[PDB]
Amino acid sequence: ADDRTLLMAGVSHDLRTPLTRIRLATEMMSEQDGYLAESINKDIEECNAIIEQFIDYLR
Amino acid sequence: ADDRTLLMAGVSHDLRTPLTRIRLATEMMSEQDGYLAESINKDIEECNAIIEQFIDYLR
Repeated sequence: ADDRTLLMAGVSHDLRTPLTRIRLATEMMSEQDGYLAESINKDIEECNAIIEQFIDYLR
Repeated sequence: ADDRTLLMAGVSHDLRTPLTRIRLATEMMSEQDGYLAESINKDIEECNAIIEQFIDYLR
């Protein structure tokens, strides 16, 4: 009966802004650093997988 | 009487792992890309400021 799911949806919503800016910065990285850009985008995906895990806990 | 603060503390805790890996990747970036590394770390700080805002809402 509480707002835990709305709270989590709000966290996902708000975090999308800086996480998207991190992805955009990686798209300007040097070619030599392509694997650093890949690592950073894997970690953005893991941030989203963590949020999904908390939402799933509340389903 | 609910677990919203513990839920948020858990989100902060879990997100620290991939956000820390993003910081570590930026420390290997090329010198020419220093401002991209700065932008990415500003966005990690904004992720943490967003979580702090949600915890503050629950204080």
